[PDB]
Amino acid sequence: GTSKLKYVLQDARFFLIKSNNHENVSLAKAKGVWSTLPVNEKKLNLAFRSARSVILIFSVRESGKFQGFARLSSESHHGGSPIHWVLPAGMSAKALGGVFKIDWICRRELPFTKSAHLTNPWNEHKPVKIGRDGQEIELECGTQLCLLFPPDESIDLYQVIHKMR
Ligand SMILES: CNc1ncnc2c1ncn2[C@@H]1O[C@H](CO)[C@@H](O)[C@H]1O
Repeated sequence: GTSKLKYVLQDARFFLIKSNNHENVSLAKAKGVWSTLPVNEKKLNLAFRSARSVILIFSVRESGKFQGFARLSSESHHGGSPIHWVLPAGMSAKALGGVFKIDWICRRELPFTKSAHLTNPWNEHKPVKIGRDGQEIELECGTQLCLLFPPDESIDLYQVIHKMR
């Protein structure tokens, strides 16, 4: 069903993540971690303290799809297992040095063709697929986008809920 999912998303904040490659999203799905550039890292840390849930919605560039969504379980932390990210041209490992822990809510894909009716007020009412890495998605648009994803029957939101309050 969708009731625990709606509960997790209630009063959540949503951010679009644009990965330049599939490799890093696969790593994030396997290891439960994400890193972003310093400008976005600061925004996510602020959001983590402000809301009951912060949701990252992932899209690999040129894939025409979202690859899933996850909830931040921590602020960014440096000084751990150095993650073997595939680095785009012009990006350091120190730039991706902040590592957020994430709990996946849905690891299934959603094609952009299925979200064409959703626009994001925080990005000039452009279709929600459009946005730079880190673009915040307004609550109602983000909730509806997350609810469009196919259910992921492999995930039990019980332990995710157990970390909220
Ligand atoms: C692990 N983290 C990441 N992996 C791959 N691409 C990323 C990324 N974080 C940001 N990017 C993208 O890299 C671009 C800059 O080269 C940004 O505009 C994002 O779209």
